[PDB]
Amino acid sequence: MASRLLLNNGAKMPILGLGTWKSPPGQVTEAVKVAIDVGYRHIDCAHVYQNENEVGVAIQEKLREQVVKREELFIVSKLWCTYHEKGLVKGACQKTLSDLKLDYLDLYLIHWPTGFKPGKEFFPLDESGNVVPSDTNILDTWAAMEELVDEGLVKAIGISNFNHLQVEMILNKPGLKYKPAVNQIECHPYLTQEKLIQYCQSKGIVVTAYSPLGSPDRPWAKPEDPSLLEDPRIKAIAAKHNKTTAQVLIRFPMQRNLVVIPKSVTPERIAENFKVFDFELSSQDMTTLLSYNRNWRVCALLSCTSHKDYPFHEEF
Ligand SMILES: NC(=O)c1ccc[n+]([C@@H]2O[C@H](COP(=O)([O-])OP(=O)(O)OC[C@H]3O[C@@H](n4cnc5c(N)ncnc54)[C@H](OP(=O)(O)O)[C@@H]3O)[C@@H](O)[C@H]2O)c1
Ligand SMILES: O=C(O)COc1cc(F)ccc1C(=S)NCc1ccc(Br)cc1F
Repeated sequence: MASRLLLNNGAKMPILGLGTWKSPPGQVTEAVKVAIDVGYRHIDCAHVYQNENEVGVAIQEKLREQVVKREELFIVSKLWCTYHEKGLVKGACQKTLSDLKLDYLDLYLIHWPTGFKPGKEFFPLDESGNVVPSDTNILDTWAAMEELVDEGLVKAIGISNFNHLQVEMILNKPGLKYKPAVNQIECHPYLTQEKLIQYCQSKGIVVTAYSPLGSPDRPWAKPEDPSLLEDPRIKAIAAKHNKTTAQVLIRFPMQRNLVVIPKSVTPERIAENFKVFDFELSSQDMTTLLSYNRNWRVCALLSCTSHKDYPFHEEF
């Protein structure tokens, strides 16, 4: 199929990108270099991952080497929860731009819908371990994001981990100037997100699927959690196509018209994950993979469940 999807701003976003959460600073530079060489043109970043400077070094080297031109790359970062206050949004964006060594971002996302107390700590906690919320509401944060488009810092703005009521709040904002281009959410065969995806797609919002392999390096993994990569039913579908299970898990969201951003720092796996354009899962394989849904979420956090804007109390 097409390798890019059209956003509501007229820009084309590559459907496969490289994730960078948990990529150590001493390895992410090489990872990104190898990815660009092999053909990736979309990199998913965030300030909170604490490695944007090192991503930036990789991007600059490949621009300087003339392997790629800036306009061919699609670089995404995210506004952290401690910067939801209207006056802090621009500064947070500029810090990211400085670390990545760029003069504009292609897409800037609100990372989570919940605002936290501003400060140096990414997760400010109270004396009993609850996250300290800020009194900012998401509509005011959105207005600040829209000003970054007008100022030329970012080409498109979007959201991440927003449920459908939270998306609706933005779409019904008085004076809405730029609709969200993308909603980046957790999506894989154990959390298929049919309802939320259909909602978003109906509204012309592109969905990006994160943790498509089930994030087996997540820091809070437990020894007897489910493993997608070792699910024997998925292994059988892979075997039938002579692909790896990872390749099947990456191709899956592509055929649902989603963008997908697997993470790897391993050069062989970076190349393997890119070889997904030469095969098709059947309708039958797609429906079967959808049937494996268990509403199991990698990305959730108990310390934040008391926040009024925590997204996962809703059905979708
Ligand atoms: N918006 C948000 O809230 C949100 C939250 C979570 C994730 N994200 C984004 O989504 C990206 C992807 O999600 P994720 O990092 O949670 O995990 P993921 O991409 O589902 O899985 C990463 C794990 O899979 C391993 N892996 C990669 N390709 C493989 C292959 N071909 N065979 C076997 N193992 C393979 C990686 O190993 P190696 O690295 O050792 O090779 C790593 O341990 C993140 O990096 C981040 O950019 C955004
Ligand atoms: O968030 C990422 O992209 C990947 O995850 C993270 C990435 C980081 F670099 C630091 C913490 C997280 C965590 S703990 N994310 C879980 C989480 C954070 C805030 C809220 Br509201 C709910 C929630 F579930």
